[PDB]
Amino acid sequence: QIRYSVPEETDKGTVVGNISKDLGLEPRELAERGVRIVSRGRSQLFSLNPRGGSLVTAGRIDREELCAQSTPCLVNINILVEEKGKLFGVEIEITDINDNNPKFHVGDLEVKINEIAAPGARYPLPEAVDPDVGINSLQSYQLSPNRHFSLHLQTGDDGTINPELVLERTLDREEEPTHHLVLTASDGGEPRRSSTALIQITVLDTNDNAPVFDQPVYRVKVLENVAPGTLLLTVRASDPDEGVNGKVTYKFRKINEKQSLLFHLHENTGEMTVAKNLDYEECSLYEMEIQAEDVGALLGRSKVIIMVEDVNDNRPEVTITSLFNPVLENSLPGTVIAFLNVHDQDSGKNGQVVCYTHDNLPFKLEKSIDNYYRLVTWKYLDREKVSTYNITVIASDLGAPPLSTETYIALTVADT
Ligand SMILES: *[C@@H]1O[C@H](CO[C@@H]2O[C@@H](C)[C@@H](O)[C@@H](O)[C@@H]2O)[C@@H](O[C@@H]2O[C@H](CO)[C@@H](O[C@@H]3O[C@H](CO)[C@@H](O)[C@H](O)[C@@H]3O)[C@H](O)[C@H]2NC(C)=O)[C@H](O)[C@H]1NC(C)=O
Ligand SMILES: *[C@@H]1O[C@H](CO)[C@@H](O[C@@H]2O[C@H](CO)[C@@H](O)[C@H](O)[C@H]2NC(C)=O)[C@H](O)[C@H]1NC(C)=O
Ligand SMILES: *[C@H]1O[C@H](CO)[C@@H](O)[C@H](O)[C@@H]1O
Ligand SMILES: *[C@H]1O[C@H](CO)[C@@H](O)[C@H](O)[C@@H]1O
Ligand SMILES: [Ca+2]
Ligand SMILES: [Ca+2]
Ligand SMILES: [Ca+2]
Ligand SMILES: [Ca+2]
Ligand SMILES: [Ca+2]
Ligand SMILES: [Ca+2]
Ligand SMILES: [Ca+2]
Ligand SMILES: [Ca+2]
Ligand SMILES: [Ca+2]
Repeated sequence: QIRYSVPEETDKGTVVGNISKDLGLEPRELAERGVRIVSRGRSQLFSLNPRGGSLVTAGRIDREELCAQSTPCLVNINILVEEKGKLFGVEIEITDINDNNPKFHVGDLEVKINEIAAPGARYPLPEAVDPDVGINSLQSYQLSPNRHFSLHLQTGDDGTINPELVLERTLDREEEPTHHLVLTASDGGEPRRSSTALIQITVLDTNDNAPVFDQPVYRVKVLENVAPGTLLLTVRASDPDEGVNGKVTYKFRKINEKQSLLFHLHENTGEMTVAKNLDYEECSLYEMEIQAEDVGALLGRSKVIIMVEDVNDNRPEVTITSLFNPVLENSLPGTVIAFLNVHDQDSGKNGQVVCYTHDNLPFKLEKSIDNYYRLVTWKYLDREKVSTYNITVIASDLGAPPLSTETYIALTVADT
């Protein structure tokens, strides 16, 4: 029936209550009558101060350990006055003080959310506990800011609270594979204590990105006399998908195209090289289509264009299409004696032909229609001074290194 109050975690020997006044006696009388305390468990932590004539604490008083989460912390002791033969009941309340932070059971948690996870899905979060009760228990859950997540305080009927992370915006690990959040838990008493909990969010990969070539069309020029195996090109295709979902193989699209037989595209490195010799005079252009795939068979498509260059390799060929061999000695300057056809299978300046004959001879070569030539006469001839002629005609293309074919025209001069 003697109520008192005391703060916990207080020093030893702190005043609990003026017992001698509420007993109607002096301190020396308390030390004289032999008034003691009845031997019970909790009463071990209290003691009687005669000089102070009061009630002092003789041990550590932790409410969090003593009464746990009960709403009032009460300790009842019985005081026995022997000479008066009377007994008194003392009820002592212990107040709560915020010396315990909200302690998370787990310091960190990994939440594996898929890349293709739809918004609205919620995942459980680590809970906190505060041995401090009342307003000194947990009161505020503060989640670190993030554009993709929110904090929901779902309350099961039994559980007082249950924090959970809510996915409100879609994710893509191709931009960020892992997130890091700070889950602060604070109790609403002064001084304000708190404790955090780091939450890593691992975004698992989904093969949602297909291989994409750097350029849609690849153009490359090449000489026709390149040795087989020469590195013509090296194609690159990017796949941001993780690991095995990013390993890309390149291959030709067509099924055993002749161009695919002529060339080799390496599967792993994508290096396009020559396999067999290729002549400009057969095909000057090669249009092929290549593709790149990850393991998910996601298709990227591109087109490689190969242009050949006509380096000189074919010499001209002279075809004497006409020859008026019995030449008249009295022929006027300007009469034709032989028509020639010249043809260089090469192209450009490598296919342009020029013809040459000796200077001392009275016969010149003149150009004509459709790369023809005519062997014209411009000076009169002494029949005996020149009876037989073995003319050397040299056809040569204008592409270095020049190629030359020589044809010999046999003729004889006759008179009348
Ligand atoms: C007009 O002249 C050409 C060649 O031009 C002249 O003769 C050469 C020998 C050189 O001195 C040149 O600088 C010169 O301007 C005559 O062509 C020649 O034809 C003969 C046979 O028709 C070739 O003989 C060859 O001999 C070898 C080895 O014996 C054989 O394997 C061959 O099968 C072939 O028989 C000779 O090589 C060839 N000249 C050249 C340079 O190739 C051409 O006959 C002549 N015209 C007339 C009407 O006489
Ligand atoms: C318990 O309470 C009594 C009464 O309130 C206290 O007695 C007072 O002591 C002070 C000491 O300076 C005096 O000035 C007052 O005149 C006293 N009042 C009365 C009514 O006696 C006493 O000191 C307190 N403590 C103990 C151990 O008895
Ligand atoms: C948790 O938050 C409180 C503020 O409410 C801080 O004072 C404390 O140090 C902890 O960071
Ligand atoms: C929240 O963050 C702090 C660092 O500021 C940690 O020390 C704590 O354990 C919790 O993870
Ligand atoms: Ca305490
Ligand atoms: Ca406390
Ligand atoms: Ca607390
Ligand atoms: Ca993606
Ligand atoms: Ca992905
Ligand atoms: Ca991929
Ligand atoms: Ca050629
Ligand atoms: Ca050529
Ligand atoms: Ca040529």
